[PDB]
Amino acid sequence: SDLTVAVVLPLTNTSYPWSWARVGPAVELALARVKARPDLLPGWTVRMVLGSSENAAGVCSDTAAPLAAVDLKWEHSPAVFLGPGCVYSAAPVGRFTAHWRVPLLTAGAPALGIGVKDEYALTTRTGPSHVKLGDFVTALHRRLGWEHQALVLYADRLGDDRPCFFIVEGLYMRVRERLNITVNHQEFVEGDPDHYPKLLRAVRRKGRVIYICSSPDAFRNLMLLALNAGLTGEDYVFFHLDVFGQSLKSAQGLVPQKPWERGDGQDRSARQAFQAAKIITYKEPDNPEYLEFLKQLKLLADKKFNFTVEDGLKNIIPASFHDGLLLYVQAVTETLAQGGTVTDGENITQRMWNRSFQGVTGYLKIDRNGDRDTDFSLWDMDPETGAFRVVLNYNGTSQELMAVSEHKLYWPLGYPPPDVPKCGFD
Amino acid sequence: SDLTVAVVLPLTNTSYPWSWARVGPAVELALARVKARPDLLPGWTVRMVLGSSENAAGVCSDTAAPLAAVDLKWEHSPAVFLGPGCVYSAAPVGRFTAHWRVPLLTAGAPALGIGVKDEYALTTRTGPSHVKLGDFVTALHRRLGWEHQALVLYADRLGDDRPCFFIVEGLYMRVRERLNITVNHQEFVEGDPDHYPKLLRAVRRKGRVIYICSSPDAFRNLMLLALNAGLTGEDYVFFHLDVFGQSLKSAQQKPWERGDGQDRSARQAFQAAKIITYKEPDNPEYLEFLKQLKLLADKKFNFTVEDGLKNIIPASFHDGLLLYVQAVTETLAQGGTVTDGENITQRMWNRSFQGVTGYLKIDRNGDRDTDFSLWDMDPETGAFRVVLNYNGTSQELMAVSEHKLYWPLGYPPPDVPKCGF
Amino acid sequence: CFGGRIDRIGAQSGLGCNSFR
Ligand SMILES: *[C@@H]1O[C@H](CO)[C@@H](O[C@@H]2O[C@H](CO)[C@@H](O)[C@H](O)[C@H]2NC(C)=O)[C@H](O)[C@H]1NC(C)=O
Ligand SMILES: *[C@@H]1O[C@H](CO)[C@@H](O[C@@H]2O[C@H](CO)[C@@H](O)[C@H](O)[C@H]2NC(C)=O)[C@H](O)[C@H]1NC(C)=O
Ligand SMILES: *[C@@H]1O[C@H](CO)[C@@H](O[C@@H]2O[C@H](CO)[C@@H](O)[C@H](O)[C@H]2NC(C)=O)[C@H](O)[C@H]1NC(C)=O
Ligand SMILES: *[C@@H]1O[C@H](CO)[C@@H](O[C@@H]2O[C@H](CO)[C@@H](O)[C@H](O)[C@H]2NC(C)=O)[C@H](O)[C@H]1NC(C)=O
Ligand SMILES: [Cl-]
Ligand SMILES: [Cl-]
Repeated sequence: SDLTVAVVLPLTNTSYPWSWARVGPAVELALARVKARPDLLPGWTVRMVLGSSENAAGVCSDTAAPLAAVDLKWEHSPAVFLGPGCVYSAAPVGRFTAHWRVPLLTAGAPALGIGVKDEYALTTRTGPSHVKLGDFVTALHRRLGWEHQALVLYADRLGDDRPCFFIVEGLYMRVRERLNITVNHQEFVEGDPDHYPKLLRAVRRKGRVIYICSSPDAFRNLMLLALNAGLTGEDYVFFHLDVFGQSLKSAQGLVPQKPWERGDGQDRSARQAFQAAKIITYKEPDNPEYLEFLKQLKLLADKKFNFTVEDGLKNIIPASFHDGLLLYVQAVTETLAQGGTVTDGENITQRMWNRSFQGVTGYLKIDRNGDRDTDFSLWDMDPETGAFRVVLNYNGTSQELMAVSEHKLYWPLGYPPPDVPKCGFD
Repeated sequence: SDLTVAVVLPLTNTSYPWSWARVGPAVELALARVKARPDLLPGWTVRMVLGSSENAAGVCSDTAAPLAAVDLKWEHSPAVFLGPGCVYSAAPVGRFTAHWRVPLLTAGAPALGIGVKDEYALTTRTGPSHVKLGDFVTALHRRLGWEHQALVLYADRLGDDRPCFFIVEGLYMRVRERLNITVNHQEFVEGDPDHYPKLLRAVRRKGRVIYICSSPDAFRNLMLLALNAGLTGEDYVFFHLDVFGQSLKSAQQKPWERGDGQDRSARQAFQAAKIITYKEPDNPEYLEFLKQLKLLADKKFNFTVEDGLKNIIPASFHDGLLLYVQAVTETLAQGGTVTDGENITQRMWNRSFQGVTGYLKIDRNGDRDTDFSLWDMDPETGAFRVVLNYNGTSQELMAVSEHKLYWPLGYPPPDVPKCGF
Repeated sequence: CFGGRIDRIGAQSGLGCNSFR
């Protein structure tokens, strides 16, 4: 009769790209698009039960999430779970659901561990994944001939979801899986200054192609200190792994972005070093269905969720939730058409894997492994105006790097400096 | 009337020191001893429910353990949880129970993580603990004046509960907390021969006082290759982190003997070797407990409890259960009920107790102070035998049978080279 | 530490980050 969907996400905290305030309306938009498609779920109406993944402190936890999952399972006997998004919240839930033999859908849980389907069976990831970032990195290195060394620095506390650790974790494992290049890693604490004279030394000694995963303010300071040391485009290059583009402001209409813009006087010195700086983020969908989706998303969140959805890359998470739920519904429908019941997880999942689909985000392809291919844009500054703008794009499925608006990667010497120093490391 | 005790341990697999085959009988012995003391739980009767922490594969899992925990919560509304002992099994359970506001008792879960106050509130550890190994190391390091550096090697088989990683973690963080010296660390894979030339190089480059946490066979091979390379008690020293004494055999010591004509070199090598294990309780009550344990397991639990250092875990489970039972009793004497987690737990913390294991002290943090024995070779016979003893609570070291630790150059080798590494 | 696929109730932090595979 009616297909029950279990949701385990932040129902009250609205700071996460996957909070109910942002996903709820997106899901409503999805259930609505369902009732309007008679070719989807013949003789089935989708119901929805809600559970919070956040604890008393209001942060997503690895205790409330699975606990809420267990409770929704008993009281409602759902066919599918939605979320959670936090890595540590999702991990136990996906683990429970696989035992339960129930499919899990989420645009969060980007951690490498989730990729192991033997443990995370029936977990389909319809949003970004950090392993995929490794694909992009492999791509960049190939295009620019780097078959030796790279240095990754990452910052992160201990009492949080450790987002920058998982990002680097994905890059590290996938890149080494594909290029054999020696990758050096160094973790630091943003707040503690002791690490700064330590980091420079490490940058100066362990790499030339440098990837930094930190807060926008930390990447700034590092680029400033890099200048003083005499490290510039000449020999060094600095990638800021800013996936959700926190360093840039969105919906500028049509505007050259000032990543470092802070107005403290160091702006000229900043821009000098910000020449060796390139910013890696997720790619914003181009298709018109996306823009129209955001308008509906904004209005509906403001109208019934009491929240104001701002503009930004974080919006692809709720867009990916919307798409994922639709992608699941097509599959259930297909399963029914060939005489399979709705509780046939194993089948519904395989109908979803290794498949392409047209959702609000545009072209999305779930791989053989169960994870949506991720597209990334590489920003760079205009040699003449210095304002950062997308100069490169990477297809997740096609795995190809194609230029944008006739731009070419900036190189002081004209060519990329080698992942090897001029003479030797000693 | 009814004090329900929820049990989450391996009910079918008997390879773990905390298996129900080994722990069940010991717990049954504890409940029985309870029934015989009128001074414990006036007017209350302890009941016990069982849930398996192991998955379909038969191994203790991060999924089955917590799931079983919830079943026992809804079906029985327990006052206390017993187990699990596996780290990745106990972590989520201890977390659920902390949320539920229910005390949890275990003799396993030695990981540093479980020691965190706010995260694992109401979790009392009555068995060994890995941070405590750091204490001993700190004490041992101070004693012989190693004021600078130490190298830690560790290997953990990928499909398991990473036993040796947690061990080294505890040592690493505690030593750094107390001595603030330089502790270099290196992980390797046992079966992988590519790592050996790297381990040796690693020893030579970054370590003099070395602690290895591996299988007995792995520790054997490394000592062979160590001497073969011209490394001996002269400037280097090798400690084997063998907590449950797998390389040895209790109750009645040839850890270097394998019978492959490699025992000549072995002994020469095992000259720089010293073995760290848990201290075997030598009090009479312990001995009498083992025999009763053996019989009860064989007769009602269908299993043969071999002698060994692993037996302290079920003995600790036994004492912990008695320790809790008194605290509840004590809570009841002053008006509290059995579901007063905080009250009962706090009565158990920072308290000394007399159990089959003997003197057990629960610290201010909720963990049993752990005693450790340092085995050493005989300059005469060459057989390893306890030469040192560390009192967990006293934190002081005492020699045994007036023995002396072997040092080829008279005084223990410096934890630093002549001109620097 | 990146032996990844250690999510296993990973909260278990620490430091120990060296090896070689
Ligand atoms: C909503 O979630 C955020 C995290 O996304 C919480 O902010 C964190 O709060 C913790 C303590 O709970 C602090 O130690 C962190 O520094 C905070 N992080 C950030 C990004 O500021 C926030 O407290 C939650 N809001 C509520 C009250 O539910
Ligand atoms: C990324 O590359 C893939 C090519 O594999 C594109 O997918 C194809 O798109 C065309 C036109 O939309 C379709 O006719 C094919 O069905 C797709 N092929 C596959 C393998 O699914 C994808 O659209 C590209 N993404 C973008 C928009 O750049
Ligand atoms: C009982 O537990 C042991 C572990 O203590 C299991 O042996 C392990 O099995 C896993 C897979 O299940 C292997 O990958 C490990 O190599 C094994 N470890 C050891 C020590 O050999 C054993 O399978 C369990 N027994 C059963 C079948 O219930
Ligand atoms: C380890 O040292 C501690 C010292 O604190 C011993 O504890 C004392 O034991 C004696 C006799 O058993 C008691 O009179 C004291 O009350 C204990 N002191 C404290 C603070 O509890 C402990 O017994 C020693 N363990 C062994 C057997 O070596
Ligand atoms: Cl979440
Ligand atoms: Cl267990």
